[PDB]
Amino acid sequence: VVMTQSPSTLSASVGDTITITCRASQSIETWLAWYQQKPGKAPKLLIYKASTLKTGVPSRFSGSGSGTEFTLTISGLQFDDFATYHCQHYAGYSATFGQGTRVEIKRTVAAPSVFIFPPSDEQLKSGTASVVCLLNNFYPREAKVQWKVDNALQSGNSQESVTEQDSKDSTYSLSSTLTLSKADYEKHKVYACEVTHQGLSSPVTKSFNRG
Amino acid sequence: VVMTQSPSTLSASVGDTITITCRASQSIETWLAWYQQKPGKAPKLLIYKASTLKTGVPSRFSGSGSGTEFTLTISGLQFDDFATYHCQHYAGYSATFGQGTRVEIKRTVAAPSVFIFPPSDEQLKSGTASVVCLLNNFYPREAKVQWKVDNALQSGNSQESVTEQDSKDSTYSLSSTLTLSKADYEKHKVYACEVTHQGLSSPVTKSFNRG
Amino acid sequence: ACPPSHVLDMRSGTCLAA
Amino acid sequence: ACPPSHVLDMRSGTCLAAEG
Amino acid sequence: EVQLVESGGGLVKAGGSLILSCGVSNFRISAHTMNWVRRVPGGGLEWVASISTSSTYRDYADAVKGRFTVSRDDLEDFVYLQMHKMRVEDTAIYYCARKGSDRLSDNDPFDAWGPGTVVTVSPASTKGPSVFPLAPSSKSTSGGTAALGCLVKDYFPEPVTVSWNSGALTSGVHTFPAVLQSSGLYSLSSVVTVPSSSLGTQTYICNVNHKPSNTKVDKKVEPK
Amino acid sequence: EVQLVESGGGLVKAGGSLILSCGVSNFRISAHTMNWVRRVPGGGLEWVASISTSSTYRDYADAVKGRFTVSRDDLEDFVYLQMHKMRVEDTAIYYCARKGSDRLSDNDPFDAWGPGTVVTVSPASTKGPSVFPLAPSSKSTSGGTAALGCLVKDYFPEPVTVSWNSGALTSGVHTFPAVLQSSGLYSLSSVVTVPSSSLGTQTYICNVNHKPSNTKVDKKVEPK
Repeated sequence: VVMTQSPSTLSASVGDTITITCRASQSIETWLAWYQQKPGKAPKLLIYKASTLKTGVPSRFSGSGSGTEFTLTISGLQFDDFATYHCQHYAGYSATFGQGTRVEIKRTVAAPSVFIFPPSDEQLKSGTASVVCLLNNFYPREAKVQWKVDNALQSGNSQESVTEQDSKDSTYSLSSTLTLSKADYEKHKVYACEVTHQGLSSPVTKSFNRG
Repeated sequence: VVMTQSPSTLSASVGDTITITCRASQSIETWLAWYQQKPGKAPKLLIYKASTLKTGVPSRFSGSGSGTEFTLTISGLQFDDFATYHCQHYAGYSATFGQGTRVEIKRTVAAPSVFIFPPSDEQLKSGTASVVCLLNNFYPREAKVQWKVDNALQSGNSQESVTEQDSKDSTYSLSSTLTLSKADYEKHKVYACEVTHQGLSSPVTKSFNRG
Repeated sequence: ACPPSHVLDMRSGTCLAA
Repeated sequence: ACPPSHVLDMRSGTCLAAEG
Repeated sequence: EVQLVESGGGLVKAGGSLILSCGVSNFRISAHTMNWVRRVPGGGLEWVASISTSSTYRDYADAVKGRFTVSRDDLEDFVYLQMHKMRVEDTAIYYCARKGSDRLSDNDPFDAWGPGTVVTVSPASTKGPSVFPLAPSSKSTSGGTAALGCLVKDYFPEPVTVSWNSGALTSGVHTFPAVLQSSGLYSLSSVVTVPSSSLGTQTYICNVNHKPSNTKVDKKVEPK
Repeated sequence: EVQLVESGGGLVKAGGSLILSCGVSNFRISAHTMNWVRRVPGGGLEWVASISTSSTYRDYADAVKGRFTVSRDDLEDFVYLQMHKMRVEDTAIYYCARKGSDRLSDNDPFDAWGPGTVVTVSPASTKGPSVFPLAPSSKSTSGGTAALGCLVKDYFPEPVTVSWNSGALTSGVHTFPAVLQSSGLYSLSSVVTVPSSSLGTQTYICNVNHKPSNTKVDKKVEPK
């Protein structure tokens, strides 16, 4: 049994009435549960048996459905309600989950502002090279950072971090860190950062040369 | 219940008949086992209930005693029999061991040859300084190495390794590595290695300056 | 999933000895 | 150590139930 | 024949946790008291913990009492050892061993041991960070908006507080979630966007505070 | 009220093992089927494994079947998760959760969850070593005996094979036991003593072989 949650991302405003649908690959009766989850926290149980509200959970949440189609409804979104929502089928000793639905605050599309930073001479002197690419104030969240060293595309030598929606302008920011050893950094001239995003009609490259 | 094994190091020759003793703090009846352990392996059971030789174990092993004093006897040492031996008291659901006896091939006292190596330019350029002190072909095993930088004694930034007795001359060799960051290595002129051993009447020091 | 010699009864959601 | 209301019987080598 | 095999060892920082399991070959554990033993660098052995048959009683060494937990799984023949708030002297080779012999009796020695798993506890329970500046470009996108910041590398554990100009600058500042490096240490970046014109007059200092290591660092950031 | 707490998480290299454990507060597990669930960096949840009351049945997800093992300790209220032959895709936050609710029934959801423990698996299961020479001091203990060698740094895992002059030079050589550095990588050195007079003609090379990473390095060792 495979749960198909829909959509992956829902953009809404404060006070809106929104609905998420979970699709089952086969009949499930009413053995469905809905969970809420905030970044870096444990999933909270909201609704079970398709439509039973767990006590303590605010009554603006409700679920309904049977068989293959199920629907979760939040009647009047509050700031507290922006999180991820997970559907789940449970039976016997197993459980299965949907992709999850991230609910975010709606605003206009915003292109990233790309900045590239060369590693400091102090860090280079100690033997390590950290090249930082910043993607500033963009929306929506889905963005791609690609590292190119002398036009050769990089794999598995970088890590990235993403902020939560900005409390002021509801934008996201990304930070990517290409890490290389001093010697391997000396081997190449041009260090580039390639960014793909929805608000960019075509990708944006930013680069510098070693000195 | 506290167990006291003796001696810590037993120095002997092939064919010898040697004895290890183990003294319990209080009466222990005959509840005692002896174990053999070769470096990097599991302890093997030899003798239990003071004097019961485990099946498979060679008959040249034998134990005795009762109450507070127990003795292990090896009648006609083989090359295979050079290892560490442990006494154990077992009662109830717990157990308690002795300090251990290491059995080694006896030869004449031999003072170490001491060598100090500077870190290579290649490693220095990468950001790490490794200073190696070598103690070559010495007996017995106990030999204390002390790193000194500008006459300040070092602690907790070095690691050492020791070989097993040599097949030809039955000697030990020791290698100690002082690890420092490039930046810390530049801060000091004189890097010293001070060696204390039974062979040397006076502590021997080898040193070098950065270039 | 269920143990061997058991099947899942969707209506009740429990394993059943078949 | 032994479980509660048991002592170490050295002769036996086991934790025995005891009262006192 | 009768075999045991431990897994779970590695490197642990002091105060940290680590769990060991121990599976077996060619016998059932349910008949035996199971034991954890450790060989320290000094050379000797130390009895660590034990469970009786069907978990009736668990016994611990004084030095580990309160910190370690021993559990057993009779149905699938496994033994566990939870190690919490780890001390440097916990560094040792850990063996699981069974209480038994050729002719089983009321009181038996340890007739079978696993090969052992290495456990090393690092003295450094905490490590302060290095703060490298992310210098802004003095020539990029005209007299508009420029971005600068601080890269905070190689600290343990979480978290770090980053403020700008002693907390006076809040507008347009982004402190990024920490990232765990393959080295086992954390690294975050903090950035701020400011007008390009303010570069040639206003100085920018980021205040990094890492409570765990008691490390406070200020970093002046200026164009190259 | 009802609480769970996980521990055991950390960094593992591919192929390695990690054991997780889950303790509870204010309820008894013997009344519940216990579950392991993980959150992938993608965002969504995967059900990992379950263990039925009094261990009657253990169930695993297809992705972890054959590599993971779930255990329970009803007397001390612990659940364990053994993870073996670990892959990169096993990188996730790990939660234990109980099957239950306000009114316990035949088919309950997961009403209580631990906060999660981070588990991350690095792609590199193997790392080749770096070889630095230990150059002999050309002006020290006269024209008698000199010592030289190789330093083998930062390799994972063990072992490493060292031989001198393609195995021709065997007399006087000592290869030292490897040492585990706090970086998690191993390091050993291999030395040899030779006549001082041979230094100005006889060249010395060490043959460093590391089978795990398929690395073979030769190193010329000569006086500065």
